[PDB]
Amino acid sequence: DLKIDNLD
Amino acid sequence: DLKIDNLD
Amino acid sequence: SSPGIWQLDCTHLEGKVILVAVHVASGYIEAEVIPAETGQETAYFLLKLAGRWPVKTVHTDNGSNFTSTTVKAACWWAGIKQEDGIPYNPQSQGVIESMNKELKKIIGQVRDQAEHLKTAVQMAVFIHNHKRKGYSAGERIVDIIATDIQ
Amino acid sequence: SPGIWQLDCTHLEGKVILVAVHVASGYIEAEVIPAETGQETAYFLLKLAGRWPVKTVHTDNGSNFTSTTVKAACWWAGIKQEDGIPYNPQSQGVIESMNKELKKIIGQVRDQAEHLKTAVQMAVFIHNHKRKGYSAGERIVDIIATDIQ
Ligand SMILES: [Cl-]
Ligand SMILES: [Cl-]
Repeated sequence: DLKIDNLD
Repeated sequence: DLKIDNLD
Repeated sequence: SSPGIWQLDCTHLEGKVILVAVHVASGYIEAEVIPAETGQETAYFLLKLAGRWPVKTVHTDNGSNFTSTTVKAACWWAGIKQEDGIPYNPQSQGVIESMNKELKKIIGQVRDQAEHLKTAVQMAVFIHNHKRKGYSAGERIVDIIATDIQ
Repeated sequence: SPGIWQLDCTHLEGKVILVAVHVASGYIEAEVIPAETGQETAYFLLKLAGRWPVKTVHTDNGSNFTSTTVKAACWWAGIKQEDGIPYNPQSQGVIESMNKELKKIIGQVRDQAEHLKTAVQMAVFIHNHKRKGYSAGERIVDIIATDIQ
């Protein structure tokens, strides 16, 4: 998701 | 419940 | 005995509650996100805090956590003196309010690197504790406690 | 060595207890999670690094070393992520003895707690406050303060 805690 | 985290 | 004194603080964002403990002499903090502020959540947070630093006294954030027999049970278990949070020094209200505003500001500066609020809050704890104001709060708390141990 | 930490993952009651050990003091932080994932390990390292000055983490296995989520958190928090190969074979034994001690303590409290997570935090408290002498909680503050000064 392009987030540190959800790279997807 | 007589437990520290559940006194009931 | 001021190396061991902490203050609880509860603030709200995104319909959730951020519970914070502040080490009064250094301004170091620990924090967590919980869905609402219950005696059980507060008690567990304080058990966590006291296993990690030498917590002598906690000034509770409100009268419900001071009254809570679950919170009193955790403070008995962990050997903490549970006290009220009355700002006998009115400078305490301002310090806590300015702290909450700073943390919310940091949270907004990171909020989009994190899918979940809890990640952003821990990023804000990291930034707050490492900020040099020059020593950082994380250096002040270790200095203060080591000085006490020696 | 003031900034060196080792991850360790042990299992109880069908759940996983993730531990970080500060190698020079033996102080520990730990949590209960339903299973070890890169996301859970990454969040625990972000928590740890906001609370102590974490320079290096030796990961507990090769999946956490490889995980790009764990690498992302170690980048975020400024931690050097390293393997956990026991080049000093004494590391194997120290971690295993630690896990046995924690489970012992957990059994000694387990009946004061409804949930395993409370018992694990009681065990963290007893481990860090135990005088072995000084306690691990005293040792870690001593070591870091000495380094700051
Ligand atoms: Cl609430
Ligand atoms: Cl697992």
